[PDB]
Amino acid sequence: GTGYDLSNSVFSPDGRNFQVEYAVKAVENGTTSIGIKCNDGVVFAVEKLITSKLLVPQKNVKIQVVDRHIGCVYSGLIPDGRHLVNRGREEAASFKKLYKTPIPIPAFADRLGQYVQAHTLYNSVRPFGVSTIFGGVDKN
Amino acid sequence: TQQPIVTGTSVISMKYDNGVIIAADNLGSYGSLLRFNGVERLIPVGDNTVVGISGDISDMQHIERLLKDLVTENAYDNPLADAEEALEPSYIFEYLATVMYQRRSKMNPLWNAIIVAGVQSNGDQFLRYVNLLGVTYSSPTLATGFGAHMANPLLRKVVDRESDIPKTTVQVAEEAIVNAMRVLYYRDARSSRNFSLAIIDKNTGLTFKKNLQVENMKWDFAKDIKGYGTQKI
Repeated sequence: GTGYDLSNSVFSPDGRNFQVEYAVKAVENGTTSIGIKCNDGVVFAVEKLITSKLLVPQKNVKIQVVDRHIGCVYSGLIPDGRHLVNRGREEAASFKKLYKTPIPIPAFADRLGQYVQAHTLYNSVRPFGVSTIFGGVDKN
Repeated sequence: TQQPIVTGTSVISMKYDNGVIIAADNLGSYGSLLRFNGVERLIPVGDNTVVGISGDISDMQHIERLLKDLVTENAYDNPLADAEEALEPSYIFEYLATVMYQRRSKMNPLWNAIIVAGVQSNGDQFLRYVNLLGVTYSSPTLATGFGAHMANPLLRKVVDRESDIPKTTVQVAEEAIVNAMRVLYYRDARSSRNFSLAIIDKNTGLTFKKNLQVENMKWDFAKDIKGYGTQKI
């Protein structure tokens, strides 16, 4: 039979989660964005389509800061990216609150990872319609 | 409901013609034991605000961490963070005041007296007080705990009403403050000689002075005082 693709946490007979695969289509459809690691830091850039002269330039900022030392950029469904960055902010506050030091980047990565994965565990949520490129400088 | 354990004594402050001055000594007392000597109780937020805190030090450290967090948060999705949408002293004050009042209302206070000193974006001087009850007030001079008894009367001789503010120079003001710290060191048993002072000036910006010392103390007359009435030698 079929219908494997109608519901989020469902494994298809070949072991795939189709809804996640469809989320990836939403990403591919989005604006292009990149990150480049350099010898002492990271650089993030994004393409911002101008739909009309009417958009105030410089104004609809897309890159987001998490804590003081982390930058995030994403392609796809933008509101999804925001939601993910909100969570990243709570998640980093929590870490700083308890451990005093600002969150290490690999630690931070995993926090976002676990939250995103969480949204492929149940059919009462949809997966995230973004890929996120993010990074920073930490203790090492 | 709690009781303060490690405490900081007075925070004193006044406004002059261009800005505001605020000072506090570097002591953390533990009852009558003068326990800790390296304690900074002036908290600068941005470059236009200094929050000076007395009372319970563990609570001060909590408020410290709240203020770091406010900076982080205001910077989020804000491309005018370091310009028109930076934190004003009035924002920082009204936030703290909110916290302090909600905390007393839950019968679990932050055991502090706080003075927020700064310069607004239109150049106006900001000086307001908030304590553990959530009580707030402004005046051309403001001091906490012991300082309200001994600094205010000295500082009020210099600025005594609003109209005295344009007449007062940073030299005259800082002198008045420095003198008040010496008086407090003479008569407050919970005070230290070492202190920090900060000026927030609409032209010069923020000057933060650390490791000051009460200088120029009169003790000589002590040699002529003997006994407690009839004793001659």
